[PDB]
Amino acid sequence: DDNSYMYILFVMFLFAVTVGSLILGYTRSRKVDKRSDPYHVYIKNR
Amino acid sequence: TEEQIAEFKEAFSLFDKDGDGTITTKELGTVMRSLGQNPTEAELQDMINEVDADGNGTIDFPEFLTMMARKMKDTDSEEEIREAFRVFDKDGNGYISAAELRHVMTNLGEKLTDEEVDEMIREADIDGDGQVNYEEFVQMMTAK
Amino acid sequence: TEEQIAEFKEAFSLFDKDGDGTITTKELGTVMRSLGQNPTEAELQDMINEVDADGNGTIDFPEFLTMMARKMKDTDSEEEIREAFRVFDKDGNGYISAAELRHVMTNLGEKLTDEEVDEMIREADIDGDGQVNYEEFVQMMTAK
Amino acid sequence: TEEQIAEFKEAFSLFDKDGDGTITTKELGTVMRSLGQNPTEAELQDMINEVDADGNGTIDFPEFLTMMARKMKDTDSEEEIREAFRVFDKDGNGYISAAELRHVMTNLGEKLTDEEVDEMIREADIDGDGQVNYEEFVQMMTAK
Amino acid sequence: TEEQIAEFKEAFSLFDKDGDGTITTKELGTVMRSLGQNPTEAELQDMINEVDADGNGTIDFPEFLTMMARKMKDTDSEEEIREAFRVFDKDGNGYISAAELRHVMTNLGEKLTDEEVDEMIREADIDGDGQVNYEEFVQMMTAK
Amino acid sequence: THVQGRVYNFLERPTGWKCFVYHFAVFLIVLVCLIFSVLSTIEQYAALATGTLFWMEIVLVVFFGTEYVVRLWSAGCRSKYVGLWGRLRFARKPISIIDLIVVVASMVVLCVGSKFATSAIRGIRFLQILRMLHVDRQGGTWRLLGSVVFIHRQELITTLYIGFLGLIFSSYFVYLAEKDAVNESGRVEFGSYADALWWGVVTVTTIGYGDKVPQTWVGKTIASCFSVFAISFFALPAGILGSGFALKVQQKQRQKHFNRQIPAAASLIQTAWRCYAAENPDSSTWKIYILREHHRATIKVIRRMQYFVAKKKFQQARKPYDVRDVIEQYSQGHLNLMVRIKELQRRLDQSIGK
Amino acid sequence: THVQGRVYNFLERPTGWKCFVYHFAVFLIVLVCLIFSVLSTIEQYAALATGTLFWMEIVLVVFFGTEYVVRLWSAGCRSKYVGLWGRLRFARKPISIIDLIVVVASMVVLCVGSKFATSAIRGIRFLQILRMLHVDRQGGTWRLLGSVVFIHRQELITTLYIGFLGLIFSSYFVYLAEKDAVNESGRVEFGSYADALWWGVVTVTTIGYGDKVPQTWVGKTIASCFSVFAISFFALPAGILGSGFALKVQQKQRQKHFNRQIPAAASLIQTAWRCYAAENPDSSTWKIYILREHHRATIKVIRRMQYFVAKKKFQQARKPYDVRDVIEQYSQGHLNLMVRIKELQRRLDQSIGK
Amino acid sequence: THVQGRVYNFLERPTGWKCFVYHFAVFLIVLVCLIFSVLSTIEQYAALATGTLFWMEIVLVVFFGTEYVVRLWSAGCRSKYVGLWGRLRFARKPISIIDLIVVVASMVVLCVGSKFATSAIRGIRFLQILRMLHVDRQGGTWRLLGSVVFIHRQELITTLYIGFLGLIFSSYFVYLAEKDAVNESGRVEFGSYADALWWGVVTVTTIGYGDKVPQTWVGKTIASCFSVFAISFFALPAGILGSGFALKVQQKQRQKHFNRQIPAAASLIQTAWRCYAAENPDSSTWKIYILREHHRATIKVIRRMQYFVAKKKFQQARKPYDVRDVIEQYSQGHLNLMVRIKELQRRLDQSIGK
Amino acid sequence: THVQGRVYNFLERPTGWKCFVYHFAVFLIVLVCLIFSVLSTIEQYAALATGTLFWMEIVLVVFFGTEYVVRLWSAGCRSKYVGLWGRLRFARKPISIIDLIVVVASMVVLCVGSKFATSAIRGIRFLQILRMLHVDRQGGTWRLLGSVVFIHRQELITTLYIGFLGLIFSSYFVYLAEKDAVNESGRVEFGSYADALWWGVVTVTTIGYGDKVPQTWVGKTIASCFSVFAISFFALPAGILGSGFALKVQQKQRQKHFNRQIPAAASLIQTAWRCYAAENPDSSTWKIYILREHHRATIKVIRRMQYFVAKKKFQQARKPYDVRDVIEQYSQGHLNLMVRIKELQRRLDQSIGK
Ligand SMILES: [Ca+2]
Ligand SMILES: [Ca+2]
Ligand SMILES: [Ca+2]
Ligand SMILES: [Ca+2]
Ligand SMILES: [Ca+2]
Ligand SMILES: [Ca+2]
Ligand SMILES: [Ca+2]
Ligand SMILES: [Ca+2]
Repeated sequence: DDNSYMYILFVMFLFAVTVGSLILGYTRSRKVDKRSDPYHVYIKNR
Repeated sequence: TEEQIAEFKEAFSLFDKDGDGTITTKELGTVMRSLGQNPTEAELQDMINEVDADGNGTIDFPEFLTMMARKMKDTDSEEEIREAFRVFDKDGNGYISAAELRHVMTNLGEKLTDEEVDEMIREADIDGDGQVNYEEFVQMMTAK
Repeated sequence: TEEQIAEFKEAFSLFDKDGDGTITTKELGTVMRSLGQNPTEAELQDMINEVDADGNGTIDFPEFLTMMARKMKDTDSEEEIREAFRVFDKDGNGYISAAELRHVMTNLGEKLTDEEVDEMIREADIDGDGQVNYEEFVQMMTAK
Repeated sequence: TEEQIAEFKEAFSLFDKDGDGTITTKELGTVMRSLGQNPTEAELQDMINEVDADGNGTIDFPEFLTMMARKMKDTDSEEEIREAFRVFDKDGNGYISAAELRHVMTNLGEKLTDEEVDEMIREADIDGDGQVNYEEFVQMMTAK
Repeated sequence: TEEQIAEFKEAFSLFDKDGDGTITTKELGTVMRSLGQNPTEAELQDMINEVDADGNGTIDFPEFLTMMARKMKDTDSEEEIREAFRVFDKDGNGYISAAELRHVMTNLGEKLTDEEVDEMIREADIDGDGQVNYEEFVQMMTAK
Repeated sequence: THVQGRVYNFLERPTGWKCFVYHFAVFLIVLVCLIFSVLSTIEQYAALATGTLFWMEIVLVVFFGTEYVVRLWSAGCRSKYVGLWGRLRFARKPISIIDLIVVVASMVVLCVGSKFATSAIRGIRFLQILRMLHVDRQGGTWRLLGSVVFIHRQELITTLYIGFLGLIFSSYFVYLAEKDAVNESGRVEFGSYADALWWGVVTVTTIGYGDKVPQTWVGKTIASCFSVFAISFFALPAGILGSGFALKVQQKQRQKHFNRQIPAAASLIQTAWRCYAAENPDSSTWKIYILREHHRATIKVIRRMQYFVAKKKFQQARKPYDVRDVIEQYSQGHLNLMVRIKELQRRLDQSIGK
Repeated sequence: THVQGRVYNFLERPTGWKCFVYHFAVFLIVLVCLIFSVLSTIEQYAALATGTLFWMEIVLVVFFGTEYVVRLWSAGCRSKYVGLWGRLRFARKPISIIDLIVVVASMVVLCVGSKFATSAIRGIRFLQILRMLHVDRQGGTWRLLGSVVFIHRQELITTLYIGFLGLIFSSYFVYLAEKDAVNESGRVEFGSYADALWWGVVTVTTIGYGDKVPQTWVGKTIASCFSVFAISFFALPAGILGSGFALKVQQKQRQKHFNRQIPAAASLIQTAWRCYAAENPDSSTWKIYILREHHRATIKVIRRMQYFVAKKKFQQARKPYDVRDVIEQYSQGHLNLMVRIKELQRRLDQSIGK
Repeated sequence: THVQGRVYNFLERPTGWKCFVYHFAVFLIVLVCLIFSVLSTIEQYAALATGTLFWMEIVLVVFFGTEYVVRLWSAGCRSKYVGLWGRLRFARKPISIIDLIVVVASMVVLCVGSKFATSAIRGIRFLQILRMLHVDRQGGTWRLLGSVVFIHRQELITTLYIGFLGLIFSSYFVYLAEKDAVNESGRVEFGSYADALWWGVVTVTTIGYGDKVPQTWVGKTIASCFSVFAISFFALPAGILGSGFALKVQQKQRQKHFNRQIPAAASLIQTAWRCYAAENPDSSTWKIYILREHHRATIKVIRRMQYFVAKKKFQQARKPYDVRDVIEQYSQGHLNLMVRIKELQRRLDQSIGK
Repeated sequence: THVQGRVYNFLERPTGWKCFVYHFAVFLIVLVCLIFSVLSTIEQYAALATGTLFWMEIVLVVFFGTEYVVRLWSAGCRSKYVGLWGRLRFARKPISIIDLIVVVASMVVLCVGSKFATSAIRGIRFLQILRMLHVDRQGGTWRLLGSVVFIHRQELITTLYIGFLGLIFSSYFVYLAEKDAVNESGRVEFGSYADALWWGVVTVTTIGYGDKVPQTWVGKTIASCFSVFAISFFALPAGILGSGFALKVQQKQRQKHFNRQIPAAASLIQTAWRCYAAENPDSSTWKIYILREHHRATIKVIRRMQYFVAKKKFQQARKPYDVRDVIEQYSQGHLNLMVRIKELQRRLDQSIGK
């Protein structure tokens, strides 16, 4: 078990990347197709 | 801001012509026929279904002021023009000819007036044997 | 039961106007023009192709009594209205504004009369700064 | 064989009415209006595009004699009628009611004459409380 | 080369009939009606949308000289005719009958004149009991 | 007659929740009998095989003989299974043959095994395994598989043919290259063609037990040369069938709904009857229009063409929506509209002049 | 009220970059705690399990108790979660139950393990593994899987049923053929049905460890007979689900965009309210048209039919584009145009004569 | 001439049941000869190789020489294979080259092996394996595979390029990490780059024999790093080709049926002949319309444009139904109808005035 | 200027057969250098590493330094790469960075290794492996993969998340069940969590080396419980990406061909220029129609709406054919035709009366 720890790290890192993209699937989920653009909300305020 | 949107309210009132608050297709067709353009009914409908967001078929005043507020200097609107020039780019190097551009602008699509093409050419860098770099010509009309 | 379906038979006989036993599109169009609605032919056809099940194009009497018997208090018919309100829900919390609802009901789709919207608003819980919980407003019209 | 195809040649000559050798849609429409049927142009076109194989739009004489030669006693043509009865089969057991069949034949699709439905019923085995086995009723019209 | 393209310029000037430099659908329809052909508007449009490459709907002079320059002796244009004969090839061996070809050419598609079919047959190798090898008949009209 | 149809609808074509409870409880009882018959193969639980394997099997075969008699009696509410030959046609459908084989084999084994006793227990275990095969009533699993296998049959013969052909060729090549190589244990690894063929079947389906691995580098070169190409050809049936199932599920969500085929189906019947009504000259079918001997010869032709059109429209009303539906209805609509504009023109001229 | 909605939108339904930093930093901290809790299983790093596994776990359970209290308080900006029963319905959704189980189990383990100490460390390791399961807020991963599994459910029961059925049959056949064969080491290879069933499960999913390989050629024949057929049936769920995901992605690029359902949705509300307005005779809904007791009986019918048409058009405005959309709008357009040409004909006749 | 066509249609392009019996019986005889030639590799059945392997092989090569002579003679009913060069073009198509190679190789081996005797038997076994390759007449299996491989060629070069690139890189990395590790038996596991490359090819296609497993954890880390990514890239050709086959089967059920291309194909011929008829001024093709030297110059142009339109419509009449068919026919129909309404307007004005 | 464009088109964006010969010959030379650098790892051919590995590497790095200088000079025919910053943007694209890293690393290694000598040879072997990565000019392989991975990204995060989550959970469960089991050789099989995690990664991707197999039946039960579910989730990316590639190939055969976007693209330019021409009041763009200060305020609005419509129609002219194209053109055609029938009615009334 000389360089054993590396293998554990290598699995968790990959899982981190997956969950990282998963959270980037939520926070950058813009959902452009509305009648409320941010510029359009700023115009509706005026 | 307010002296801008007052002028946009005046321009909206030029289209409205009553107290309805909406621009129908007939109220736009009468303006375009007073200018002498003779639009088709499908063209008048396509010009309104690009603008409105409620989907009812007319243009309200926040919908009218929204399209007049945002600048053409964007990422999508610049790249679409940069791609539209690449259709008329022989050899793909990023340069088009002067006579080729004058032939394209006065024949294809909307026939642009030759007096207007003479103005269009001299704004862009024409020196170098007739070649013109169209990317500066896109920077001229999108950033300004 | 029987005194209900006798009244539904009378209401069917108001549409039939002869001894045919069927409601054609013309026999419905004459009633809607006597009320003063002026329907399109495609609208008269869409109102009949939702009702009949034989597919022939007219409405028989069990087909007429079937749609008049079932209650709107269902699972599909409640959830479709609960979803139709969520289109007009800014911030998605389950509350819509009073002035926003008055603007939506009198402009979009079928223009609802302002005297009717004044009746529509006061039935629902309006107190709390103009916000209204529309889920109770769906319980009001589906369960009753 | 030859005395059959001579009669089919006579029946073809009733449709041809000139020396063209082809049956157009007008030469079929005039026969169906002399019988008093009033066909639509799309119906006259659908009746010819089922028959011809050259795809030109008219009916030649081998194409006319081909459809008159083959018998309805087949595998496809029997199974399609056996499946068409199963639409009107409540409980799927292979028996339909007499009053239900009389109601279906005189209302849906082509309105069959009540004097013809009275002939249609008594050919089939009606005894047993109004139920009729339609598979023998398909054997009656396909095998004969 | 130049005495060829001068004749093609003369043939273009027969279609142009003004100083526009373009062949519209009306300028082609008038020529085809002066010959006595009576084309449909969709046929006049299909004959022009096969030729032009700018997509504007008219035919310029390099577009007109391009289609008149290339020879039918190709790889695609030979194989399409070699495949079009195989539709009318019973048993697929590469031989078609004389009477069958005379019946096909005078009935299906464009009705070819019988005086023209009499010229069409005798150019090809007809000896051998009425059979004709159509691959030599494709070599005759594509290579020449 | 009513009770016969109700117990037919209960035993075959199930619906409801009570009938779910019935079929799933019968399956659960026969699977518990399977587990208690299977656990006796373990050396610890070998004492369980003597008692409960006889006097529960006889009760279960009484129950599955009684249900078969009740179902075969109750299959007479259908029209096609009536009388002696109807019951004989009900008894020759495949799952009924499976159930009959199970009940007669359990009777034979319980008659023989009551008086050797190990082969009796072995037959009981095989019948307990086989008895779960008739839980799938209606054959809805096997028919769904058979349809998708039949539609994709040419592309499923292609890959299997190329895969088995490569298997034969390279199993012979690896046998030629490795027939004298010696394992590290000392044994000759590939000693026959069946040996290299077991190697090939273990390799191409990506199991790779590792009991037989080629030793010399000529064998490893041929083994990789074959493995890289042929593993895709033995993996293609899963891809073909899976994409076929998914395209069929996508296709069944666009569908001409049921009322669309109701006036078409009736229109198939009437016209067909009218053709059958044509040959009797004294029928009442000649009284629609209101003298003969040549009108009848053209009415027969028009009725046969109407029958063909009605059969075509009934076949179209059962398929899902497609592009030729749009093309067909636009052709019909533009044809009718062009005829009516031609009519308006034909009246406007000669109503005025010029 | 505003701050309650803002911290609800921050904790659940995330958006922005700051909220990405929050959720991903919390996940990264709990995964670093997982790695430092897992590395103590190695014999070299076993000295790390004593110190940092208690006084970091108590801080992490304080942080995940506080976040749960804040989220459950802040779920009151929604309409459906208001009051006691609203909070109780927020607390019975599945990921909230997972988070509650995690925080109460960590409290129980840190109360027991402070006074045996190995089972405490084992419970801490299992909770560190379980605590990553509530990083997926909104359940957007599990719902996307569940939809595609539910749509393709019949074709996914079919292949699993045939695969397990073949597994049972051939595991018994290979047990029958190999129950007396002796390994080269000398041990009996297949000694029970569980033994041959472990062989079957290792074989059909193409793992093939090679610890259990059949020895006699009858067993190898049955093993190949089963392997070649059943490996495709255990590989079909990947093909079915993968082609279902790809067809769904292709379907969502053709889509009726958002404004199309705005005048439809309002048209569902008004008509529905008009039906509810029909039963009160003194409403202002009877004042659109401008005497009674039979006009009302037909206005109720017309309003119910208009409600059904509006509900149908709202259901159509949410689906993607399809062939029946083209067929429906061509039917409506050709119907209106044919009516208008009929109108022009009806006026041109009797405006002139003939 | 008739009998030549009938025996051509019997030997190549089979149809019927008698011709099925012929081809399948010939295949079954050559496969029984294959099995009795293959079973001699087993040590028990080695006595079968002496007798029946010569005096059945000579009869089978007489039968496959006679069938080749009869087929090559009978290929003269086709138009393209007539005369010496026609037979020479029939003899250079690939399956005829395969059959010629088989018959001349069996003649060579039976001439050499009649006077060493083991290499004769080895050549006989390889020819018995090769002789099943020309049972697929018409090449309908290989052409169906080749079409789908050619259509999906860019996406099938992409995954193979990335997969082999990852294979080279990580086989070198695992060789670097494991070149001094010692197996439990004591041997050096990875001793060269060919050794690690055999490991990589066994790993990426998910065989995993387990003869070569990396020992140190650096090697296991690199091995998993490579395995997880590259197994999908070596499994993608099965998914691409399987979904391509299933989409092609779905595409061929929507199809312009045969009569649709009959008046188009004739319209390709006439117009083409009319172009060829244009260059002879004294033809009868100038007599359709009923003086020259400029009408001819425009008739040639109109005939060439009609030829191009006819070729386009013949190419459209062979493809399946698609969206551009709907768009094209709506453009044509709306254009004609708008022209006719314009005509009615142009007559109604100036028939009245205003 | 012309020669600069010609050698740019020769080195990058290849076409012809001579340029195929150039690029494929350069690739073939560097792969022959790779093979002769790799064969020295075998103990037999270790004498080849001394001579040809230095004085061929220096010639190859001279050739790949010269080609990089020529390509970076010749990238000035493009518009975007002109001047100092243009060359600096050409030098920071990824394959140019790869080529620069290769040439400077070969210079460093040949400077160090000329004066230890094993690490020099190791660096030379790694550079010979890396030097094949810039044969893919234009990045046409990686971009095609990246597009399909990006479109299917949510469904490809879903299965990987569920697969790794199941991997973590069941690797811990199998570690708990097998941490004291002893192999037949006598060694402890699963000794840590990294050990069970290597087991899990070998199992779920169906390699199954068989070096680590769980011993007790609790471990085998958990191992099958996990294997059966998670192998499909690690096999789903191949199915998703393969069906995505096949649907993209099917999509690109229906396509709006090139001339369709020629009058649209020009119509995007003119209108855009007209918007830019609106702000200068003394332009010649106000002279189309043939007094002011309110006509200009509405001409600017009409020109901006025409620009938006032209941009929408240019975006539509690049997509393949779809159902919304049919719906859009039928809406436009029926709208124009209904307006013209309304016009004919409006003239026929009041041309007559009534
Ligand atoms: Ca207005
Ligand atoms: Ca609006
Ligand atoms: Ca009536
Ligand atoms: Ca009805
Ligand atoms: Ca005629
Ligand atoms: Ca015909
Ligand atoms: Ca002109
Ligand atoms: Ca042009």
